Amino acid sequence: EVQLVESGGGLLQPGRSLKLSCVASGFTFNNYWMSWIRQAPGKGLEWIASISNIGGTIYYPDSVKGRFTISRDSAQNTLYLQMNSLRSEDTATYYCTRDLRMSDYFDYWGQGVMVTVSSAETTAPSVYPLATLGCLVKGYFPEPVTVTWNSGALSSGVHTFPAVLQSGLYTLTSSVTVPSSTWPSQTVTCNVAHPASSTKVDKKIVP
Amino acid sequence: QFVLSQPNSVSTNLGSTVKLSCKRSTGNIGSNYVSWYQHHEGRSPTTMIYRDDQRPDGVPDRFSGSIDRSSNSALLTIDNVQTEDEAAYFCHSYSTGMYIFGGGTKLTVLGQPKSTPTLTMFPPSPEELQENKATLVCLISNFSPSGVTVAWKANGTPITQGVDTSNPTKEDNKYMASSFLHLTSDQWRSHNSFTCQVTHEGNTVEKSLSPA
Amino acid sequence: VIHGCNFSSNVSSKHTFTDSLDISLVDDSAHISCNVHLSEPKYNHLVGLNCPGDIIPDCFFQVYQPPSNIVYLDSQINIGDIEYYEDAEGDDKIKLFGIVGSIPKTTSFTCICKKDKKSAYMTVTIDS
Repeated sequence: EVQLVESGGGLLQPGRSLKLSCVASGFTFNNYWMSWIRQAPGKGLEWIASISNIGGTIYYPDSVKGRFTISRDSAQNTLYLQMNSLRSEDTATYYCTRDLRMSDYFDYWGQGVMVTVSSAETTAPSVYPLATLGCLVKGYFPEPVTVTWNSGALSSGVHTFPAVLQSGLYTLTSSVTVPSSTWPSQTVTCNVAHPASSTKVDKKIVP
Repeated sequence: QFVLSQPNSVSTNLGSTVKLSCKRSTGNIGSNYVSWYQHHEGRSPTTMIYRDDQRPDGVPDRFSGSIDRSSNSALLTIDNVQTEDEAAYFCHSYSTGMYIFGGGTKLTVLGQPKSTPTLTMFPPSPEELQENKATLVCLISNFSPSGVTVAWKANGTPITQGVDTSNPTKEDNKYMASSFLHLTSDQWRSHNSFTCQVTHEGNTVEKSLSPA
Repeated sequence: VIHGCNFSSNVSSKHTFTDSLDISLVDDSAHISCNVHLSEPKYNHLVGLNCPGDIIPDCFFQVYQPPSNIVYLDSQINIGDIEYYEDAEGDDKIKLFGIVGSIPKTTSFTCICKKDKKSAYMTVTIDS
């Protein structure tokens, strides 16, 4: 069947270049136009580059001309996208598409490669107590970071909220709803685990 | 060049007919081919309508493409909507050198009844105040659909600087979201009012916090 | 002079084709034909195409057989000294090929030019 396996992205500091690759299978490679589609978090689909059957026609919008360069290799049946001088506004998911020119639509879509551009540093989180009790994990990178109550004592009642970028750093909160006769009659502990820095922080909530 | 405008989100019940519009800025929409794509959260997009009305093999016959020249728009009609249709829908058109896409329409299928959010406020921690830093937490839960816009008010005035809000994700049975407000240690205790407003389905739910 | 077909509407151009048909004035979903026929013993001609939109396929290096499969010109015409040229005048795309010498067998090929929903293809036939 038709498959568009794409790879070659990840996390890197701004200014560095990156070349995405998309190997195509299941169809004659030098007989169909191909394109790259970008989707940023919350901005929707955005076309960035397009190449013809053997590179006879090249297309970019007036927003990334000169900075991006689409390429094609027949000996490897591969579609390449060289993104030089990566900026913070380039963090998005990229897909490679086989489109049909005579019908003006993308027939097949690729797998999807995430590209994240940030000057952020791999640093340990900061845990704070919130008095329903809460544990606030602020200023951490990278993901994931988990928050368990009493080292996994009770499963039902704990709700952990997703993270959000504040100043190029993730931040989340984990809450639990407790009855009246339990708190503050019982000691409550919060264990926050971050595997990247291998940091386990234990906190307590007392008013 | 032209711009394709699409509504942000539309809500329709199960087993009904929905029509998604796609208006063109400049030029007649009938002159260029229109395509419709379905993009699910965390997955690659799939082609739904390739020509103006033709659909490819694999798309159910309930999906249909049409062109309304009276309003210079493209309509995607879905009869007997199923739960699997909850995804984003994108309108595309090519015009000699540029592939213009639409804004995108988040289709939400109404299966569960309407629910209003429940807010949980959290003031800055004492250890953070010893650190001279203020972070206010606003937890929103038990709300459907995900159409929710949050805001923060300091003593009644809308404060925009230092607001970080995540997106609603599927937890429990309804959506769930969090919001955070940055504030200076001394600027927090200066004014004795900080409210977290949540606008969902017309209901503007509010909850306050005071340093007293 | 170019023994080809011109589908562009730009009145000012440094290229001069033997046949010009404005594609912007024809009906939608209609197809225009522009046949080219060469029948001389030895050729030293330049045959090309000026399309105001897109070209299918990447033409004159790979061509469309007279749905059908895409072949390559160097093997269809069977001569390894075919020269290729290109140019761009705004949105207009000019693709040309110069041919020198004889040809072992009469051959024919086709190239499509599409702008919006309008599409028109030109055919080239070289008799040995």
